[PDB]
Amino acid sequence: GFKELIKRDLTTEVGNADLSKLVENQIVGHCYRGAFAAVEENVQEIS
Amino acid sequence: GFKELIKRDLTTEVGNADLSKLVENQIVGHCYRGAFAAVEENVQEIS
Repeated sequence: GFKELIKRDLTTEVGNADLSKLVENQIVGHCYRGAFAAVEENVQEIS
Repeated sequence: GFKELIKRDLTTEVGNADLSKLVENQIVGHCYRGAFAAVEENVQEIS
């Protein structure tokens, strides 16, 4: 009843370095992922 | 008493360019430098 969808893992780019301010490249990581889960497989407990 | 401090001599680099206006790469040079001075070395003179 649980399924993970992994289109793309962590992928990191570097760019948009504004030389007019001496700022370094913006470093950005991005990921394409999804999860499928349901209450039809679980029982929650106390203590 | 005078000492010259060098960290980056002269670093020239080309970066962001606005393709939407057909602008070439902005060219920017930058250097990291420092100087140390004193009064224990100099005598001012007139004429």
